[PDB]
Amino acid sequence: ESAPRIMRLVAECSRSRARAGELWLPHGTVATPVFMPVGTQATMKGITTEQLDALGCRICLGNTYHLGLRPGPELIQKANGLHGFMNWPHNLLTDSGGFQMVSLVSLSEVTEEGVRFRSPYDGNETLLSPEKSVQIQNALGSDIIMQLDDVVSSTVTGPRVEEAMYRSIRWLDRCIAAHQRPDKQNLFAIIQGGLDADLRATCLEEMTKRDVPGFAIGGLSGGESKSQFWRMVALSTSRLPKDKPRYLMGVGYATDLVVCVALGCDMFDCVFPTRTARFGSALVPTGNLQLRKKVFEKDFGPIDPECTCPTCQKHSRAFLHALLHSDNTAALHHLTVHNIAYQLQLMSAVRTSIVEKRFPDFVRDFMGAMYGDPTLCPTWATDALASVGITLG
Ligand SMILES: [Br-]
Ligand SMILES: [Cl-]
Ligand SMILES: [Cl-]
Ligand SMILES: [Cl-]
Ligand SMILES: [Cl-]
Ligand SMILES: [Cl-]
Ligand SMILES: [K+]
Ligand SMILES: [Zn+2]
Repeated sequence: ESAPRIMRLVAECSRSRARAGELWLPHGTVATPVFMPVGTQATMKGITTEQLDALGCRICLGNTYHLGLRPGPELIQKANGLHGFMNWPHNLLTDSGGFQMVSLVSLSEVTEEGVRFRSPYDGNETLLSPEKSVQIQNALGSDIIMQLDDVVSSTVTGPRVEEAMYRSIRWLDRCIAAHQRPDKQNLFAIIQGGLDADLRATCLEEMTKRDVPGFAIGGLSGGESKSQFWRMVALSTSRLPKDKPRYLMGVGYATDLVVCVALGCDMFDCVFPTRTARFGSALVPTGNLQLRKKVFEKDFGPIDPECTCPTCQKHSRAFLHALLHSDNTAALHHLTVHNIAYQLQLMSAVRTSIVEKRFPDFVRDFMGAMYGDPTLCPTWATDALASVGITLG
């Protein structure tokens, strides 16, 4: 009487909680752990979906909030849905549109009925209810659709956190009932609770009672402490079902990815690679190369001789160093292609080490290259790794 499972576990680390798996979605199989870039082209500065396809990306994020006349998710009235609008043959994960509404507008109010917004020019009100959030996602046809949740700042403390956690449970059940096409789209729940161990445990116990295809860990991209960050992640994965995906939203730093894979997470997203490129910085196994600095002026090697991305096939560090100072826009595009490929290659290398039963050794190699010697790893990541049985040498 159980719903079909979209995830297949290929290998599990004998020490940590690391998992190598496959997502079987309507638009093809996705290898996990997977970083998911933003396929939405709401930015002049970015990477096209055709280039994401060339990099091997088989699932990306896509949303329509940036379209239309008013803020909030928008219907596109396209025959082929958001896949046709994006020209994307692969998998799409679509947000609810609620986080962007309460975060960017800042004039929105959250009630039990949904997210409300009074127009700036005339005061016309747009209400984003769980019914309306799912009806839009059904029309977009995305492969994975996210629950509309009551998002609170992780730093904000008080009954508001508990209020949002219970409201997210009530909204989750509203999204389930309103969700047509469960044969084509997978609705994920979002675990709330902020930094409170008892609130998240209540949300974990309650939300896992629903038979949604996947579960997401929300409310942790905020500026909390790294100790509270990894503890809430480990708490979540310790009580989420192992036979279903775990989506940790908003984490993109290389060290945060390796640790949270070791904590049992399967899916990630973050605009960190794009923002890193705009500082003239390229992601490497040792951190990031600040290519604007003149040490690369006559450095004609690629960013990374091991990287397979087109930027490292065609352009050198010197060309990018000069391009950052003569055409900053074109250089941002080349670094964006690389930084996104580094994320893809990092996740692919993590998965290979889990399949080959050498994930703990992979983490030591990663920390040594990232921080000099694995013992120089940040204290918070040492605590998180040791809590699942990975010590650094
Ligand atoms: Br399914
Ligand atoms: Cl990205
Ligand atoms: Cl469902
Ligand atoms: Cl210098
Ligand atoms: Cl050159
Ligand atoms: Cl292993
Ligand atoms: K909009
Ligand atoms: Zn590259």
